[PDB]
Amino acid sequence: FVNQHLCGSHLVEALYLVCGERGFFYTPK
Amino acid sequence: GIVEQCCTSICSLYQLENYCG
Repeated sequence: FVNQHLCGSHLVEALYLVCGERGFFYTPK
Repeated sequence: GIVEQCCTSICSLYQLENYCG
């Protein structure tokens, strides 16, 4: 599910799913 | 940054994990 264009909430959701307990930083700039 | 890598172009697990804590 990660190998595609991921924008906006779809990108955030992927970060969430992948990073799990590690958390993540989202900086769209 | 992540948008240029995953939104404007195709994402990868490799790149997503660069942003994990």
